[PDB]
Amino acid sequence: GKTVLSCRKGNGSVYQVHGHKRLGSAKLRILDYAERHGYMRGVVKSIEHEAGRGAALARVEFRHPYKFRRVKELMVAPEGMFTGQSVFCGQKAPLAIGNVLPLGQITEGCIVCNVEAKPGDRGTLARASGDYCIIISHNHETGRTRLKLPSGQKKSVPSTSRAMIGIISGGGRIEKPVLKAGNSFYRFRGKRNCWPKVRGVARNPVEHPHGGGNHQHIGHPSTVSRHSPPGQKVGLIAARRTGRIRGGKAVK
RNA sequence: UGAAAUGGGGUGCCCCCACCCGUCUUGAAACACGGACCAAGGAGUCAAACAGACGCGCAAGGGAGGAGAUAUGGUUGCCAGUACUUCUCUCGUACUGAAAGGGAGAUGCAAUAUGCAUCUGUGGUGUGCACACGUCAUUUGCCCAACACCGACCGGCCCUGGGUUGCGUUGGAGUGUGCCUGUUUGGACCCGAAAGGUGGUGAACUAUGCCUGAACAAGGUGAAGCCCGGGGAAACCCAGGUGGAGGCCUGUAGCGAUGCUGACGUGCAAAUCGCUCGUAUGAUUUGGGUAUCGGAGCGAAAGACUCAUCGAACCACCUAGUAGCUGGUUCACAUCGAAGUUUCCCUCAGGAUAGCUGGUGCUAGUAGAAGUAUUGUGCGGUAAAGCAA
RNA sequence: UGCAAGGCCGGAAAGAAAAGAAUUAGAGGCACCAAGUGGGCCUUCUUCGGUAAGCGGAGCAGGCGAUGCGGAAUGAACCGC
RNA sequence: AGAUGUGGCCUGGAGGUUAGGACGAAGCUUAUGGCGUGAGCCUAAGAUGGACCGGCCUCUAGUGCAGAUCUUGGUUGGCGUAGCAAAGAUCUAACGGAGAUAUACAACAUGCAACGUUGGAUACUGGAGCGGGGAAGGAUUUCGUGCCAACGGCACUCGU
RNA sequence: CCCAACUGCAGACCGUACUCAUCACCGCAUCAGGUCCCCAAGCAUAGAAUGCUCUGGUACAUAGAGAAAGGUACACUCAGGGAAGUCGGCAAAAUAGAUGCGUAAGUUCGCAAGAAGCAUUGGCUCUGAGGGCAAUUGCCAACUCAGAACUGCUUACGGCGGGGAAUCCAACUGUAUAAUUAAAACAUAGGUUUGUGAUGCAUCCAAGUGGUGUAUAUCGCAAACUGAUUUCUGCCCAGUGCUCUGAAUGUCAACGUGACGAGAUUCACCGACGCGCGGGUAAACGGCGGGAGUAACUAUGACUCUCUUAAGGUAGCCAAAUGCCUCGUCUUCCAAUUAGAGACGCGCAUGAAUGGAUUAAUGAGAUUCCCUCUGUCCCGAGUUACUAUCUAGCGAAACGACAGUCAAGGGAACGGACUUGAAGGGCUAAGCGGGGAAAGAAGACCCUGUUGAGUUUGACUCCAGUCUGGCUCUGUGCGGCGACGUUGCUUCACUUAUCGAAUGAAGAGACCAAUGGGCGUGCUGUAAACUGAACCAACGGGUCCGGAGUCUUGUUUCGAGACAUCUGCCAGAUGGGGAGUUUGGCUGGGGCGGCAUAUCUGUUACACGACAACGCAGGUGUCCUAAGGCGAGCUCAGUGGGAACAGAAAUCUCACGUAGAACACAAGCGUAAAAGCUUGCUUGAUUAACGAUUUCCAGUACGAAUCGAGACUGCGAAAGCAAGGCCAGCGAUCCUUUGCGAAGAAUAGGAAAUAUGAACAAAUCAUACCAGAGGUGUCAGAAUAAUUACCACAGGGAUAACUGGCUUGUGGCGGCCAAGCGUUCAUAGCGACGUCGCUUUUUGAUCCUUCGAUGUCGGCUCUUCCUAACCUAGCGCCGCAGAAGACGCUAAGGGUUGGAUUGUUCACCCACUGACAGGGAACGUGAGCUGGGUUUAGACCGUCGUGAGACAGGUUGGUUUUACCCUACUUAGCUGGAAAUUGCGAGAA
RNA sequence: GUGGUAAUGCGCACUUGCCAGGUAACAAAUCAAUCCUCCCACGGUGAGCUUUCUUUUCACCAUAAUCCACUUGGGCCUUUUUACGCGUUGUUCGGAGCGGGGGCUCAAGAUUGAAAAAUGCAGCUCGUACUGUGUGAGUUCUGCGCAUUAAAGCAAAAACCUGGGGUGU
Repeated sequence: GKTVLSCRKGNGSVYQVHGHKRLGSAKLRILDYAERHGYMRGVVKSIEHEAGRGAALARVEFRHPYKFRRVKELMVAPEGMFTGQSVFCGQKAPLAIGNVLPLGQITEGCIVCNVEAKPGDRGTLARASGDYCIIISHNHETGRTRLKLPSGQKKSVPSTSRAMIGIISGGGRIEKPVLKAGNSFYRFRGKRNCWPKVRGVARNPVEHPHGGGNHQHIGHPSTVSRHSPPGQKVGLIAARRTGRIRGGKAVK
């Protein structure tokens, strides 16, 4: 029959990021010679809001290390980062909220956000509003640093990786009930075409494996194998557990 | 020499007779289906393989095909024909075995794991045109064709002289062509599907996202914050204003489309109209641009929608798709004239097969005659009877 | 020289008497090619299932189907033909 | 149902043969008869036609129609019938125009209805307009003169 | 050369009309549909509502005459009653603006709410209050509100809510089947679960250093389920899924390795994910029991026992949209209640995110009562515009074999035509909807077809995707385990292949020097932060070199690294995500059942043979080295007399014993010194040269059988008997597979040696010829699961669902006889056991007509007919005193009701009445209506199914088209005519 | 280049060598409200009505671009110090400088002139000359944004502009 809707999102026709009103990507400053052997000092020129992001971004204005010009970097602001602040980024940079240190220089148990999982990555992780890592221990022989992240899993990043001290801006967002279909409207408007979402048992059998009839019901177990082909994987994909978690929630 | 007369023709009438055609059908005048009129079109063809009738040539031989050669090395043409030709090719004269291989006459003598001689001859027997010599239709002779019973001989396989086996022989009958009928495949007598396949065109209708513009009369209710006063030991609690919140209410435009099961229902209209009704600051309505489409698109999900087409669009093609199914199938007269049963089939609306039927016949016109008697001789367990067997 | 068989050669042959003691619009026999049909239905008599049926299923035959014509006012099949 | 026969009827053509025709060929029409059981043939008449064509033997095929919800063209009864009923509606005078005031012992009883423009009357739209300007789409519909064949489902003298 | 104010010259290209719509565009057209933007007057009024009007623009939509019925309406009214109408208050009426007072239960405290309800309102003449400005005083604008006196109402434009008591469902706004469904369905907020740290999860993609979520980073992204709040979410991990291990040693492919052999071939071992084993998981798919006894009357069973499961439905809830029985039972509502509400619960078949229970507000959702109101109704009547009607102009289509009056008969069983009768003069205008089994559309229902299509899965057959193994990519060094110096594997340290990332490839490494080659580590600045500036060298040294270290066995840098998510091929597992196709037949329609599909005995079967049914009564797929073969001896079932225990029944004995026994089995037939029984010896149950024949039949095959000829035999003295057990017990082509063709000889292929691999020859291998086996049971022999209510096509009345026809079991109605009832007395009135009929208002049975179509329940309306008579008329009879009534006769002229509940027909109750009789007319009556029911597409529940989906269960919503033709009928005109038009053919109530 | 304590005023140069920032650039509701429309007031010209009434009813009364020289609202400076005071219809503000005096600047106007009456309109005269020329209801231009609910925070770039630095030196 017809192709499932989870497969049609894979074309990217209507379902792409909207992202027009967005300001561009948010990254840490480039890793330079100064970044590695010293620190570069900028100043926070503003704090604003991407459409479709829950955090709060920052235009931080460094001076160009080489030519005569002034470069503006856009990074995800920590919690108490205020306009006019001076942000230090580099190896010599002191340990303070918003400064960016190489993650091997930071104490033992510090709170860290916006980590880069690869030394030059300009940060990929702990970037979502309110989220932070916890760096655990530095391994001085192998040159690694172990840290938990937000999902509870504990990873090991090469300690030349950089990091930004302090939790991410937004906080909450989630703790507040939406209350109406209406507030969910511009919710995703800045994000994607995710919504509203018809559940599978309602739609006809061509379109979905759940597409049954007399009584809305799946008719066959909803847990699906890992090796199931696209258009078949639907519902709970290789579930180890199912139903209420009564005690436990081991990190997934 | 104008007429008379018989026949044919026309129109009306009387007595009488008389259901509407084609069709499927056990059964049609049917309340079974096609059917207003006419003109002009309109359906067993062409090709190939095989066969049997019938016409023709030739005959243990027949016949080419392709090409060549000249009259023609000519002629606008009549000539793309006719005339001519061979070694070959091919169907035959011989068949048999899985194959290696083998491979056919008669008579006499005669029995020799290849016997020997002769060569004017049906291998023998029964039945059998014509002919011949007789006889009162028929005796004998030879018997042609042909039917039947046998033997011999060739090939296979055999038992131990015998069994059998071939689409074998036993003084050849083929071959070429015409024509007809019947199989067969091809569009295949003509018209007819729901479908299937390759390749293109569509988001002007409509689904959804995005860029950038536009729009929402008049009222009702009266959230936060703010201002004044009152109460209280405190904490806080009461009252009057202001303020103008909401996928809030009434109500235009707008966007919709509930009820009349109203009008209309060969319309104003291939979905419209009238009053009534839903919502009308929001998940709102809307213009232009732009993005995602065919086993795919998009979907607040109804199999919705994708240009009057959607449980798989549109266009051209494969495609005159296949149909055991429905419909049609155009001149006359004459001689004849059925079947719905048997057996087998994924067979039961169909076929093949025997039967019924026609055509061509062959054969010495009473033969091997009979849906019937009589005589003789066999067979039998129904009707009746019996339960005192 | 009995019996089996294939013959040969002779014999006779109301060509089948008499007894009711046959009859025939009795040319026998063989062959090739091929069509249509393979839904039937009705009736005397026999007949099975059914309460029965203008029901269902057979037997021996005759009809309609395919065929009118005369008759039973009318009727596929009855009666006569 | 089916099989076959015919010195058996018709049709377009090819090989032959024998004829016809401007003194009238094919075609066409007829209460035109004659012949054949029949398909059909043949003659007569045309106050039809205007140039081709018949018989007979043989060959040949895109060769014979009443029926397919057959194809195409035409016609036809139904029938001067259904109907031409949303958006209120027109009236009068003078002038235009072929469209009249149209007559073999007065005028009505014997030329009906309808058209345009101007003036007057009455009425509708009722500023979310049968008001004035643009996009999409159309592309000469705009404008003046002439004009009424067809076209504006009635009518025009008016008109896109 | 720049700047400033002037001046001089030049200023190109394309569109430009008109239209933007009741005529300029799209809708076949000048079509009541659709189509973006701008400007927008006066008065009433809250006003862009609605009504009228000045500017602008129009009089174009075919008209005229005009009182028929019937209609349509953006038109009204109605005495008395007031929902009795009806499926149902459908439609209409009703309510109504503003101001003041007033306002319930319930509640998420927001509402409910305009709840409900009461009252005021005009006109006129006055009065008060509400301000600005200028220097207490002076001058002025624009409106609103309140109060009073007088006076009036015919309650009087437009516009503008009826309201209340409850149940079911969804929380709400929203979306949603363009053109039959607007809902309870979808969405939603809220809840939960699953995958996932980027070399990732989901996933597009034929393919790439390809693409999407991702401009992202667990408060994220992806995939499901549930559907606000409140209150809760119980038990089951056996099954099917998903998943996790290792202590998972079984099994599975290729490669890899080794061995016999001349070799192909062959064999052994090694060999992953998966499967198996072992766990986990239900807000994964789902599931959640029976029987008996027992308490001081009875009834119930807290309580015992018992069977049994993975667990035995917990909290709740209910004849509810889920309850068959069922119109459940009780209470309430009403005169009356198949409806509604509240209860009850052994619940056919309620139940917990397949969500349970509640739930204020909300609803073009479903239902029931109440007030108000009414032409819905009793019961209809009058008026209006536009029609129809007549006219002027214009002018179609549907349809059409031919046609058109009936009754009865038969017929294809429901005629316009035929048969026998009764009507019938012709032509016409408006109506009407009985008929033309009227018109539309090659029945959509049903069956059939060796036709499909959409979906589903545990079908058959495969394909992508995902995973897994091997080789490869693929390098270097010291080693460790193995194997027979080499090689398999492998730890670790490396870096150039390769992979991941970043950067404008922007500063690597070294100098600090070895296992190399021929102090510190590139270093002005900061140490919580709280917005300044920095460029195009100053300068030093001899135009160069510094300032600004030099060097390069060389990567742009970082991470990983010979690994895998790298590359390619080979190999397996998974795999409805996707493809192709299939999903027997017969059949008193199909389905379910059966087997009448291949078959054997008796019967039907009609004294040869043959003969049907889903006719009757039974069998077959096997069993037997003896139950086969043979010779010999014997006699069986049973009965009777007699014999220790010992009897009805043990064993012995005698007599009788026509088979009454037996023979593997169904049945039939046959058999007595046997064909039975006992016993002996045995393998005729082998081979049998291609013999013939029967049975079925086409005179084909198969199966089975009969008669033979040959070989070697068995038993018997012998004659003879035996090639299985008589007769049912079974199998094509192709393919696979086994047996026979031993050795030896032949001077040559013969009488006698099996042939082939085709240029020869050997040994393998393969094949051939002959006879057997592996099997098709649908048995003359395909390889095969579902659903369609989203459905399609070709046809069928060869075949179901209506009517009609035959039949009448069944239903209904009646007769005959007379056992008995009736205290008595068969028959006043009844009438058993029997028995004979009728009717066609029941249901069957059949399948004759109709499938290129006869509109398929009930009510309303309307007419007519029948009589088996309820009332009405007349009468007989009685267990008839009267009154009331029973039974019967003639008789169908007349009459036969108002309601509650139900879609109902049927049924029940209320009420009236002289009575509330039973029926027919295509189960009369849909171009007459209505559309509640059934019978579609949407949707919910229960039960069933893994699933799509089903249900003759429940529920809500779901288009009702055409008449102008012919006849009929109802009225309305014209007009001939007696030889019924002519003949002159002549008849006087 | 140059004045003012200052907000900033006045008209030798070049700067797209380079850099930095602005304009372009987007935003509810309430209140006030521009052009303009309507209505009223004043009264000039013609017309309508007239039996009666109506100092009456109707129409018109206009000034384009361009360029010159008091009011309202905001930002700000100096001065005197304020901790209760200023202010809106309105949810405010101040020692990080309220209020008062005096000033600077910006936005929207008003006013007087250039254009410009030579035009337009109406009336009238014998195809001409003359005559005439509001504290009201609407109104989105504007005040007005770091500006709306917001798990919604509301495009970008040419082109221009000023400055930094420099050139002139």
